[PDB]
Amino acid sequence: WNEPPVILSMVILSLTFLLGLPGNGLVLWVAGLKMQRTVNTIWFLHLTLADLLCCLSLPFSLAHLALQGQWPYGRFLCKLIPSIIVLNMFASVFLLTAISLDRCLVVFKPIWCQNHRNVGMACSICGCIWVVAFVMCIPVFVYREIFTTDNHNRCGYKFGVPTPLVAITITRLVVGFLLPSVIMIACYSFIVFRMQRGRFAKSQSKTFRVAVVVVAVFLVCWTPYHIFGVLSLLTDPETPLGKTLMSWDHVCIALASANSCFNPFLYALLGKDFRKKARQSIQGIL
Amino acid sequence: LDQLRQEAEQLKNQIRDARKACADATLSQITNNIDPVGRIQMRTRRTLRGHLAKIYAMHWGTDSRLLVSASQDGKLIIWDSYTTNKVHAIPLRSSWVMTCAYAPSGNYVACGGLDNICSIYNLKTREGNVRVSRELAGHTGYLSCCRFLDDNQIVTSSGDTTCALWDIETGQQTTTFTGHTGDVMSLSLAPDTRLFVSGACDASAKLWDVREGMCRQTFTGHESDINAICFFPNGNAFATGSDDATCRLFDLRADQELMTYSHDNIICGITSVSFSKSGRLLLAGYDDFNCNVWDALKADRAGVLAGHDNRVSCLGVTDDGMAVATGSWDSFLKIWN
Amino acid sequence: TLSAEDKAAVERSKMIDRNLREDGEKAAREVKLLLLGAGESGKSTIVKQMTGIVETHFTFKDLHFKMFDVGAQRSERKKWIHCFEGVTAIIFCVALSDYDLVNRMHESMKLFDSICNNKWFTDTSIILFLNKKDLFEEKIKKSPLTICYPEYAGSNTYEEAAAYIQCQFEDLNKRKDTKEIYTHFTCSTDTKNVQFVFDAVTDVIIKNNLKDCGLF
Amino acid sequence: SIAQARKLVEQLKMEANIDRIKVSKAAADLMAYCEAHAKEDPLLTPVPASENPFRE
Amino acid sequence: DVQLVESGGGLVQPGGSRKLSCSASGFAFSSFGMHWVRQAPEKGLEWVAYISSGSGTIYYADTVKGRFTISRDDPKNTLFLQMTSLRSEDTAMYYCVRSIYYYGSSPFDFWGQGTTLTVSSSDIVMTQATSSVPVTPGESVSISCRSSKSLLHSNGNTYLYWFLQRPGQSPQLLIYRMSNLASGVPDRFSGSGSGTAFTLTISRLEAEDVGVYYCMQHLEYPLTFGAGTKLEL
Amino acid sequence: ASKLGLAR
Repeated sequence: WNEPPVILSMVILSLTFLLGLPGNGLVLWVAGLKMQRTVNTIWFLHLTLADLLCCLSLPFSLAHLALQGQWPYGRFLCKLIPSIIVLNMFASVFLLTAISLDRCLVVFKPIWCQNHRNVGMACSICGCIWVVAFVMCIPVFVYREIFTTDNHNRCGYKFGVPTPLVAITITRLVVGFLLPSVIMIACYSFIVFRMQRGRFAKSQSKTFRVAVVVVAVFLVCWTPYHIFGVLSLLTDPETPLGKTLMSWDHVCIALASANSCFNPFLYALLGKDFRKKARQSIQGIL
Repeated sequence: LDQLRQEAEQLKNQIRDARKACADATLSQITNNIDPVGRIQMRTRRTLRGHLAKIYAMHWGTDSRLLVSASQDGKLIIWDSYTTNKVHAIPLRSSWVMTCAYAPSGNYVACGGLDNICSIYNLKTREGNVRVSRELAGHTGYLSCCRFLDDNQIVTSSGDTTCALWDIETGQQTTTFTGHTGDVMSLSLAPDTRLFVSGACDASAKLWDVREGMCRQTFTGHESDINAICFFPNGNAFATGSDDATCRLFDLRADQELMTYSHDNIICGITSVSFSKSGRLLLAGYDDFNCNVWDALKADRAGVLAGHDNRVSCLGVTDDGMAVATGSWDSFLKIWN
Repeated sequence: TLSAEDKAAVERSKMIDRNLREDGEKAAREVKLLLLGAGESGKSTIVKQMTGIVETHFTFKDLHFKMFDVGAQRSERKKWIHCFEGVTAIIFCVALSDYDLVNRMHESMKLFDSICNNKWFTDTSIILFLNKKDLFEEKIKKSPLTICYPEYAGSNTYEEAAAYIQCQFEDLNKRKDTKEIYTHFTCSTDTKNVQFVFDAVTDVIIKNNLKDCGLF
Repeated sequence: SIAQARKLVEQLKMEANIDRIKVSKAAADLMAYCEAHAKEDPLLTPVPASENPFRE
Repeated sequence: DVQLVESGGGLVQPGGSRKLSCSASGFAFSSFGMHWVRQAPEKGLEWVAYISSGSGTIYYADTVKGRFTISRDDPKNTLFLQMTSLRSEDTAMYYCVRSIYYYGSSPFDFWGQGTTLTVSSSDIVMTQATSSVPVTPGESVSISCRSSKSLLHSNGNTYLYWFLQRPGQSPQLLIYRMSNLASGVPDRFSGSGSGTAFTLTISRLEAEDVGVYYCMQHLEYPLTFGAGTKLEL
Repeated sequence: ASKLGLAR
């Protein structure tokens, strides 16, 4: 309505919904029914599953933000509806980092991957990613509860600077951001550096242009979310600097959630067979 | 030398004149008053999802429920059409397979390809598995087609410009048919299994006699290779499919061509040909990734079977006429109805 | 709604599916190499240093190779050449001493042109072997290379004559943006040809996996 | 190739001595067969879903 | 040579335990489901247990469920039945039966030879009203079996089986699914009937055809047998 | 008490 910090949040978040559901939904149909079982499809199925579940959950943020804090969606749902949110975002991050260790392993150990890389390993690793992403959700479910102020429901935290608060934030930055973004810059640097130096070198430029627009969408979608999660641990919320940070907090989540609408384009709809199956499916329906 | 070469030429000219006096009217004029079939919509009823590579051949059982398919991943699979279940899966010794056949009694299947050998598999064994009953050797070129007459005889077509009739119990060639000049690519048995036709790469088709092993008639007219051939259900005519994007209907008693099934929008060759139970629809598979349905008696096009993502390589119609099955270079079969 | 006998059939079908998938993975870890060549290419030789179709399975440094030889097929190539669409690479053998026999080198050049720009092998890398280099460098000082290539400009020395022949063969590749050609002057009759095939095949494998997922 | 040439001439003599009928007669027989089996063609005249083994 | 040989029986005290084994030889043991069928000292047959191919499905009768356990060892081609807390009602002879299921197969076609156990001291009801008939060689006789439920399924199959047990031998399959003739059976045997009423007809009866005839249903588990009709003279 | 966002 007003305070364009909030106005921009609906704008960024809504276009995510409009461009997200058709995107991931199309990938699920093409990959899950039309194509065979390969290691590549396993990564793209789980990544779109985690993205779509994140995409379907955008309007709940719209409902929470439209009513300006009031939480009429119950008294138990201010314990689980954020835990569903956190699981889906942080399973994407660990799924992006497993498609960077898999591309680096193909270039680094090609003979080993030829003999031992199959669909069994792809499913086993994808299973452990969901389990790890589940553990990080536990601190949210335990400490979330419902406040009641001025007859308006408040979906706050019952901490007890709260020591458990610091532990949640730091483990969400070290794991989640620092670790996934070092494995992702180092794995896309070896690939570019190795496909330029050999006795059969080609001297092309496609690998460099793709390994820079992938580690730059990630580092611009998720970086404001982690910066605006530490300045809240060390700034008084009554100083005008402090509350101006809170107003712009909403767009930071909007950017992180916006990353779900780019994944079907940067990863799945980037090869050649998948795009060809996309036109054939689209032409057949039309 | 040239005296025989000259006599062969004038005798060939005499045949061309003899069969011209018999062409008083065409098929188009005769069937110019019957009602067209209309428009044919065939929906896909089943999809068979087992193979992992390109599918090269298929064949129906005479009970109209089971069928066998061959693909270049080295597997023969026997399907149950109604339930989509797999009954058998047979591993081949050589994965370079280009043909497949199903015995009329249902006790055997046959297979062959680039290894120059036709293999007979026994389906009904007391030990519960499928065993290689016999391996037939003697061709010097790839096997391109094979068809059972009964449980003990089979006709094979090879890429060394010959066809042969075998004896499975002994494993020897009973008769050899040697008339062609190019590779023989297809084969079709008459309804009474008394005679058969073969189509080769010299753009001609020949009518053989199983009992005496001699060529009765030679049919010409195609401008390029012949890939498919099939008898009319009557047993008095057959249809061919060629690489010049044209099908043709030949007649045994009249001894020349009757119809040409061509259009300006088709520029790719035909891979397979088959008729319907009544002989009124002619189905042809193309490299366009889709099958066409022709009104075989008026040369119109009645419908299309567009459901495949690659070339259509095989095609068959059940004995009771209830369904059509098409295999393709993607690893799927489809039952249309 | 299924019968008692109608469900054991479904269980059997599922086990058949499982075995089909398991067998389709043991065959996807092998490198398939179609082995072409001229009329007197020396397929038996290519077998020795490293009816219808002839297969050959071997193993080098934990990599499994299958080598198909189709020299016995006297039929028309255009009817069975599409069966090999999908091999990892093609090994093409050329004898460098066949520039005086009859002309004979031009047949090899025509065959290489036909295979390289074929519509099926549009993205299959080619490994080119140039055999008999000792005979080539022994004969070159008694018969000028201008017999086979009148437009030659260099001298009767092996070092530049071999390079000219290699360039002439490599210039027949039209689409130099999807296919690569690896050239090797095979000699010494030892374990230096298997090593080159190994290196070329690992490079091909890496680039294929990269090409699948964008990258590229 | 005298033996081969004599073989081709011998084959052509068998080809020429066959007996042929008019096309208008042989074309009318294809029409008659197609009309006498029209009711027995499930692909031409679709059967109702009650007796269609493939449904859904 | 498709023999199934089996051992493990003997005299056992009540409340004890025992293990039976069925060692197969001469067929693809891994592809066949296996059954155990029990036949009391002077009574009719009785189904006991079933293990699928791949061990993915197991069924038991109500009389033995919780006490018995069936298992197989495919590499060694052996079928086991581990059975505990034996009552005096378990004294019988146990048979090992192979059966394979696909479209058009012939289940229950080969039976074991039998190992005897002695212990010291809703379901479809299949009815065979007649107990014994005197038969003259060269004549024709018909045997009737009646069911308490319709055996005709929605897919058109009628699951009725006919077995013959010659004196001092194992049962032998004659007819499967009410009409088909088992391989190796002379053509003088034939079967017919509608739902809940079936008949087995033998024409020009002669020697080696005397014995007891059982009718079994395979519509749903547990499989049940008839009381048996005996042909004499 | 808190006016946090959802995910946060």
